Amino acid sequence: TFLHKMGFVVTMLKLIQKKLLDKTCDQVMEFSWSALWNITDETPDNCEMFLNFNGMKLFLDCLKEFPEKQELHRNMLGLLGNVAEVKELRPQLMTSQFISVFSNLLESKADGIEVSYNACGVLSHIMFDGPEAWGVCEPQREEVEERMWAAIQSWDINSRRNINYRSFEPILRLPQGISPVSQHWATWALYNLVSVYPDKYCPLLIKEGGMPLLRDIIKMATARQETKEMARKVIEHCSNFKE
Amino acid sequence: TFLHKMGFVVTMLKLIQKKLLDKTCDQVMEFSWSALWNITDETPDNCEMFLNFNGMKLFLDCLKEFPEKQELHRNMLGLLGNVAEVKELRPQLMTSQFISVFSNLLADGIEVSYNACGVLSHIMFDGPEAWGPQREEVEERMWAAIQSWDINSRRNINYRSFEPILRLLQGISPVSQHWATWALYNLVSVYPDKYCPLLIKEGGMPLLRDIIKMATARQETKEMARKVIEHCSN
Repeated sequence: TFLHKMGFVVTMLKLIQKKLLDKTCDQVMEFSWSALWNITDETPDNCEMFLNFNGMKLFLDCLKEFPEKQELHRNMLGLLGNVAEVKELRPQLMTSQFISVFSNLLESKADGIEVSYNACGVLSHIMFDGPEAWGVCEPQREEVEERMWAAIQSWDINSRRNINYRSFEPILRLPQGISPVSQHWATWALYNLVSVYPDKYCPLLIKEGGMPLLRDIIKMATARQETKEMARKVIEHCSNFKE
Repeated sequence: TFLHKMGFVVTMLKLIQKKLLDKTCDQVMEFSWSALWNITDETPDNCEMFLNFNGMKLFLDCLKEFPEKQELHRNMLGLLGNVAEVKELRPQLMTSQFISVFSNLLADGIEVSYNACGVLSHIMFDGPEAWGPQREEVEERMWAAIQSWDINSRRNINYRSFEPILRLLQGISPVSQHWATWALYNLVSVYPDKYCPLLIKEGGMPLLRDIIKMATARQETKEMARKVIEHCSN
């Protein structure tokens, strides 16, 4: 049982604003950000109100006053990944300042890979909408497309993680041909998470039908071959799990 | 995606204590309890740390010190429902004062006493031996609660899976079955588009058929089960 009402995000952002004007990144502020992160999971209404209650400004301002608060950035970027998974709200993330900050966080060594992983997930969900939808001119899409490839092979594929998935469907919709690097990030996420937490994620992956889509990714000629390697690798880890 | 680590639980009972000692139930405290409620969903470890961080004591003290901040009671009883779904931890809720306040609270719609009836149905699933008020005294009071509630009342509750109430659909306590079936029927009578997919999902229809063919089952529970199945087909 649970409950997420929209007043809750508002109160969390008010407390965050206060602890920002107190220049205090205390446990309670990382806590407010983690609470927004949890509350937004697969619930578009709360991402919408986070956007409407000056959420991006508080994000950037806590980036600015606490440049080396690793777990804060982790929580903020998990929240923003959740926000990026609602595509009709993704237009509000298509400004050169938002995309600049996202791409500049592809190299954050904060909490391992979490900040870079979440920034790259946000940008992958932003790329799934197609090449038409970035009417920003700078930064440029192929510039941080390449930067995303660099981030994805930066990460150790046996890295332990500070993240949890209740469903893989948001990643399993990134089965298309419009953006290969989104697709590659999806395959990487699956590979890492069942390589390091098999007992946890190969049941979830089989359950939601990830194997037919990974097989289809190996069976499409348009698919870039390193994604096909990583998909064959996820398939083999999950098949060894079932066996 | 999400992540709630167990340390977060600590912070809320930390913060609650402050504004329990100043007796100020501001929006942030009703949130503190709502956050504990959310962190407890299908996560036994964080209910463990709520219990081990004298959670029951602040439950009692926030019950009495803020007697009619309904949504505070809402959140607290939802939290306690989440902790009651864990079999390991139900022994710590069997003191006669804990059961006292639970059945005695058998509110913003049904929420408080719906949650009281969920906690008590989950403890009764464990059998008459594991009940060391008296058990069929609170059996009549739980039947009474289920016959109070409007079955098409609007709610402020959320279920991501029906699995906790689908394992109470069993013969050790027929009132488990009655409360679970009532829950399913209210929410699929009223929020079908969200919850009848959830019920098909985990294979509820064969179990409801089995409830219609169960000798231990009371005939109004088979009543509601058969009406649930046909609503699900509708």
